[PDB]
Amino acid sequence: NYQPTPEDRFTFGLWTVGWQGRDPFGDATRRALDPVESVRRLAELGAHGVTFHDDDLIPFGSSDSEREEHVKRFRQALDDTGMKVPMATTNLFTHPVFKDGGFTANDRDVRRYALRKTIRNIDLAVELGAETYVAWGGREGAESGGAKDVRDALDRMKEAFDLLGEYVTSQGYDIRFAIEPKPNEPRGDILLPTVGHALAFIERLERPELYGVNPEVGHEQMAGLNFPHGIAQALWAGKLFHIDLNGQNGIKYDQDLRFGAGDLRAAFWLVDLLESAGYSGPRHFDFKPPRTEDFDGVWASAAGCMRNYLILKERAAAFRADPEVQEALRASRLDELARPTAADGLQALLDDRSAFEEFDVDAAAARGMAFERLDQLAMDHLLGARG
Amino acid sequence: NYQPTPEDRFTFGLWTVGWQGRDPFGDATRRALDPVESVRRLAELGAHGVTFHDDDLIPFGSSDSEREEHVKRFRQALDDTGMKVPMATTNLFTHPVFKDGGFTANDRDVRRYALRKTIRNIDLAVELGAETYVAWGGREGAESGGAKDVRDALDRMKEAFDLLGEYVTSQGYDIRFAIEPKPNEPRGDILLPTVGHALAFIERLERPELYGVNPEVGHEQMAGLNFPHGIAQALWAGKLFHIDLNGQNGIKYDQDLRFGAGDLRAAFWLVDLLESAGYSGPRHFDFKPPRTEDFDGVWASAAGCMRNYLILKERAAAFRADPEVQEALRASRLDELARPTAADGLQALLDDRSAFEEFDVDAAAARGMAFERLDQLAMDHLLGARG
Amino acid sequence: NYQPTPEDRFTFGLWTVGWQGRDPFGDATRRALDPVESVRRLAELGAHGVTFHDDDLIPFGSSDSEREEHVKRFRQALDDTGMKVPMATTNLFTHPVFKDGGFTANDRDVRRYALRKTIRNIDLAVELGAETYVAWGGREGAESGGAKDVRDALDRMKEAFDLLGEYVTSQGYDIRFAIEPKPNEPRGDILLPTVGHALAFIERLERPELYGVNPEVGHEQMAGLNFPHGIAQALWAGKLFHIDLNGQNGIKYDQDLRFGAGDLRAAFWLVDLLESAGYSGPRHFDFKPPRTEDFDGVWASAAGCMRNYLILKERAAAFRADPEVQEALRASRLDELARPTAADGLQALLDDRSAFEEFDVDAAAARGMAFERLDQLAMDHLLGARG
Amino acid sequence: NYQPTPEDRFTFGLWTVGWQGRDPFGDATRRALDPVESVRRLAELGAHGVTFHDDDLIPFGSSDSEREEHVKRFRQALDDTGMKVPMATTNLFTHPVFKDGGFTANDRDVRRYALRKTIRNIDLAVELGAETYVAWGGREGAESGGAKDVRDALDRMKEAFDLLGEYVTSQGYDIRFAIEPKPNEPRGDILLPTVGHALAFIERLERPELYGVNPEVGHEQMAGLNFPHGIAQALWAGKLFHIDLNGQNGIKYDQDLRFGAGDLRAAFWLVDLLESAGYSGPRHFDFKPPRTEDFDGVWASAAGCMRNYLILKERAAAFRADPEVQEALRASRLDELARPTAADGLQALLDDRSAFEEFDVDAAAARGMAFERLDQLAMDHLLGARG
Ligand SMILES: [Mg+2]
Ligand SMILES: [Mg+2]
Ligand SMILES: [Mg+2]
Ligand SMILES: [Mg+2]
Ligand SMILES: [Mn+2]
Ligand SMILES: [Mn+2]
Ligand SMILES: [Mn+2]
Ligand SMILES: [Mn+2]
Repeated sequence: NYQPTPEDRFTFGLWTVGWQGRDPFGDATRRALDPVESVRRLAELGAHGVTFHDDDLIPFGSSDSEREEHVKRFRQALDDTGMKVPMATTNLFTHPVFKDGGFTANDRDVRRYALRKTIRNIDLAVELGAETYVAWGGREGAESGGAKDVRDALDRMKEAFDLLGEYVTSQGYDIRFAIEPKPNEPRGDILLPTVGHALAFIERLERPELYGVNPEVGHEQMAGLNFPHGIAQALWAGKLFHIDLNGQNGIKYDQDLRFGAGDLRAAFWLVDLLESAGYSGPRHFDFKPPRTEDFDGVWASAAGCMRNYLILKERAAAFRADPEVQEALRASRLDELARPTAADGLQALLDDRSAFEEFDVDAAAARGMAFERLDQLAMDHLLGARG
Repeated sequence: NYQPTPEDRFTFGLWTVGWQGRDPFGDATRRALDPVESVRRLAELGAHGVTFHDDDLIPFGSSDSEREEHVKRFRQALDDTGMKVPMATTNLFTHPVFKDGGFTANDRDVRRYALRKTIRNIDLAVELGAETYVAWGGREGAESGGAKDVRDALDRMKEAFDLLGEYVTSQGYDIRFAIEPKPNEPRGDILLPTVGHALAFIERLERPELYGVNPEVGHEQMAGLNFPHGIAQALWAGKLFHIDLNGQNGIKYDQDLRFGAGDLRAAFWLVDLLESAGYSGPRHFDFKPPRTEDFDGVWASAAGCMRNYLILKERAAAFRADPEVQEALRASRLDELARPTAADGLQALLDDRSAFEEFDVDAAAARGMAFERLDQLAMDHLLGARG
Repeated sequence: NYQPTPEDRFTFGLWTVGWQGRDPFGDATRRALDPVESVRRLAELGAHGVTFHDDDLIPFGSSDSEREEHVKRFRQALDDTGMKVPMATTNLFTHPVFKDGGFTANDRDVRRYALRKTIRNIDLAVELGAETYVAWGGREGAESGGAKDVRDALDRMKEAFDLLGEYVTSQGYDIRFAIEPKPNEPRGDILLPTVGHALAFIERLERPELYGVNPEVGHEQMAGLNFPHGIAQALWAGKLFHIDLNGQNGIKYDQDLRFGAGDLRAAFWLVDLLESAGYSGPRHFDFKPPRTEDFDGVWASAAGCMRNYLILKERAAAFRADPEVQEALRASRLDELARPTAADGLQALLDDRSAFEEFDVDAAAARGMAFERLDQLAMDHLLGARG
Repeated sequence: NYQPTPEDRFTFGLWTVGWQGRDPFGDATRRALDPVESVRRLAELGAHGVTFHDDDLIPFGSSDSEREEHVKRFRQALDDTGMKVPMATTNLFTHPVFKDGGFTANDRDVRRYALRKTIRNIDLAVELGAETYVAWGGREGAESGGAKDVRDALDRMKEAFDLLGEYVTSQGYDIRFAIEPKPNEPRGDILLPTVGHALAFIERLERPELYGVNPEVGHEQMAGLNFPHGIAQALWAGKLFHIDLNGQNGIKYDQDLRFGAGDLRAAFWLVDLLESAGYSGPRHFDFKPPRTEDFDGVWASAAGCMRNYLILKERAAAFRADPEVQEALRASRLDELARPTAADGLQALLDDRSAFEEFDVDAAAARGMAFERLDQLAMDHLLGARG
């Protein structure tokens, strides 16, 4: 029951099941995994592919010979399993050199280094077949108001992304970029804090068509925002290139719980939206098995991630197909929301006495929207109290 | 000391000092104010101008006869005091007909009425000399996930704003639009919930140059966001058409405290940015004198808005003029942040061995950023523990 | 399926289904209900009883003759339906006289008036058979730091509750008090903001055994706190006299959604706790049908409140009875949490080399807690993906 | 200007200026500090004393031989500088053995070890002259609902603290305990999450007079609570045994900024309360110099903690001494709040017709509270826009 298959396109970062459990207040509770181990075990669970930071795969400061050895083992594991690498990213946050940022560090030499580190991993990503390159600017921001002129920092952020777009275009690489927003942590405030800010920023890049967003469930919820709404605006703008799935319990530190945990009803509405929009990208889990767990718990957590997606997919499909939900959607006038307000145009609207001079505002006010019946039908379907 | 003059461009909504004190749990504590008396009292306190919703000035339902008398009185009061009207807006949220929204109501006849109500007041705003027309879509949104398909709602929101742009251009009006974001309240989630979401949406309008943002301090802080950072991004994009100043204590109901209250250091950094950037628009206060106050308390709170801006302006100017602060900014490499990362171009960066192959990452990592010393100088200046 | 019966002890305030839809930004969307109407319609839906503020039932400023008439109609409705009145409360928040509080208003004459208004409604509550008297201090607090000396206000709050306890004891009334915490709204901060603060305060009253708490789901969640955890501490202290059930989407304005909405997994764990602890009080819904709804939506929302409790009760019972959940609870050592740490006493512990000198800290660290398997079993049961 | 002296009783944890900068996403940016060098550098800056976790002073695993050398060195450094040790505490959160808690671990052998580790350090704290022993149960809590039965966990927490009280009383030690609350991080939810929850729990201990709270500014603000109000309730209950001063920007990860940063007006009102109440305990800073800083930045940030306290103390004293402020407090009836509501007793209140039957509710409602004028005087004093 609810068995994932590679066709469900479930992917996992090496750093997810690989998280050793170090948090701001405690040491690691688990040994490091070999990336070859993670590839083989995820394949056995039904995953479609894996993702990585350069530093997950290639120890920082590896010689070129050592780099080749690390990639070759990972290679062979992918070939043996049929696992894909649909996305890759750069670690510009762990090493102390990035303590004030990568692309927006105040020091210019750090900013040049960050671009060279990124470009080097784009080459590797393309070699392994990645279609999407993710950027999470986790150190781009500030704790204090004077440390960062945000207009200058946005200039520097635009400069970095324009240069990366020039690089892939000149190389002829078939790869697109996705910006992963986060409002805060580890910096007091992070630049481009939400999906909305990242979408706005993309429109000022030199080749906007190369860039989209990689929203993460828990990050939008860390600002108290509605994640399905934000995904809808990304889809509306044609910019949902990738998605990070996990769980989060409201406004606090970034929990990265397994998908389904945290806000369960938001997860239901998210899956409803992704499936009915026909989103065809990877369903990527950016999550951390809690550090209370041993390795059996790590694999149980990863499996629960895909199981919960599949359960919610079934309930949302059953919800949309229910004849009673049907009628309720017509009763709440969802079909009328999808029709133009004024396809007759401005002059016709201005000359329409039914729209103002003769509009019965009190009769219109008295109409119930019947949203509560509709929502309890959705609740019933989520809980399996009807089919 | 710290006396406002109309050269300071402080403006106030009629609905601010006129708020009668009704909240979700209580009845009014103050009598309604005659719009003409508010104009005179604000002029006596040093204000530059006033703003209004249609329904603040003209009682809803007013005959075309009565409407004319109300405007004539108001225009006369303006002439007598001088007072400007730099901005106006539409009430699309109080009347029960708007309970599911104005521009994005599921019912099409409500959406057409909302547009007709807005266009009528655009004509009046232009007659009164308003340069900016604000839209706060307070009822656009949802309490439950199935009640609103957000892609269709954004289509309807775009349709509405495109029609408004066609109206003002066809009339030859020289007025611009400013979208006021808010994340929630009175709806469970409001569409376009932050500055970033509104900036992204503007780029998909037919004539984006006609539209900018009217951010409010307390609204971005209701999502835990850094209001000065969001202002900087609006300035960077060329879209800060107007601003709403008030105070808010973190993530809760929308408090609308007088400016200075709430988050005092964020207020300091906001004023630093506005004055440093040379923002020349109105300094508008969207605030509510607490309902504990009588009418003397109303005017004290309004005066406090302007006084707090003026104190912060002084401290931020002293901060930026301080030779010691200028040296601390250089020590933190803020001047290097204003440096192009790679004005030499992609190929030159790729060939620069000092940016990667020969970069001493450990020496760069050892550099302190000196941010804490800079921030304590900023604290000393704000508190007047130096000059 | 999932039909409520009076035996489920579901109760509703008159002000819940009676809410006319006025919010901080909009007028009422629904007409007032006659309390007789609400009693009869709730009985038909399967409710056990109703609750009321004095001002819900008796128009403020009613003469004693008018008061008698209003109670008699309500009376007869209760007799006709078999509906009980298990709890009553005082409105000390709506009238402008309470704008700085009731029990902790700065003005002493308001504080005396608030006590007299309260005592008068205790008499009526006892006459109608109420066992619990609730106090929600919604106006007790401040917007600014100097307006309220909190030590003096707590003295005044203790004084008020001590006098009420004296009154009921002298009268011989069989009634207990329950304090309903809320962190904020309509005041910027409210005194006794959480369950924990109210429990602490009760221990300083003259007769603590007379007082307990009435926690509300959405209020604890407005502080980002775990509601099941807070209920567990109230049960642990023997102080859970009453409970308010509803839904809330994280940290924002008080939504009062129907129970089940908001945080669905917290609702599951709350019902699990209440049922397995054998809580035998009323399951009271303090909720507001959204103002988008007509009266059909009002009754659908109220019905959904009880339906969702009954669904979650079934899933939590099935969860606890599942032999596989059994074994998983033993695997996570929940049974070991229930055993004393040191029933051998302090000296035996100090002399136990296995507890320190010879404790294998690394072997103990390596034990997985198996919490993720346990939690996915709970998820499966909630979603009906097993039985 | 604003120079600290040891008479100001500023203290610092070894782990504060010694924080190496490791966070969940990054490695250390600073080398470890020798405890002796921290003691000397803090003494040079004007500090009164230092505090420590067992594992800050003695490396975990140290032989009984090595342990003695470490304390001898530290004691000598204390003697040389003078420096006090007013408080000590146990690290029950870093080692992986504590991944499910110390006192409330599900595994009983871990709970016994946690107690033995604590008792060993209580002996050392007493040898060094500590008067307060702090417990922050950072790992007590849960990520998921089924992992912890909270009633059993509170039984185990009470058992632990009762054993500690029996130990110190049996030894004749003159040390008291202070529970440090935190709502979340590193656990999804932490038990006893706020000041109020901890105060309530203390009343159920065997010897409650031995236990109080050690509240931290940023921890109560992580739940959106008003830290000065929570301090007032602790003072009211006689339980403020110690305090942790730092800064926090609202509801997010625990920032531990230097005192003054974060919420500046809350800092002002806290200092006003502490000094007005005559709190004579340590002014302790639980802060982390941001990891952007080198060692010069570490000491600048530490100096900034003490400087900001001293500036606020000056402004709060000027505020309270101002005859104009004293008149504004009378105008807002703060002196009436200090009035018994009904010192004449229950019967007299019931017979007082002026308190109900003849109370003019409309006249009382018309009284303004003059809070905004009072609050602007407080703003002027904080900013030094008057003296
Ligand atoms: Mg992510
Ligand atoms: Mg506004
Ligand atoms: Mg309630
Ligand atoms: Mg602390
Ligand atoms: Mn995350
Ligand atoms: Mn607002
Ligand atoms: Mn509520
Ligand atoms: Mn902290």
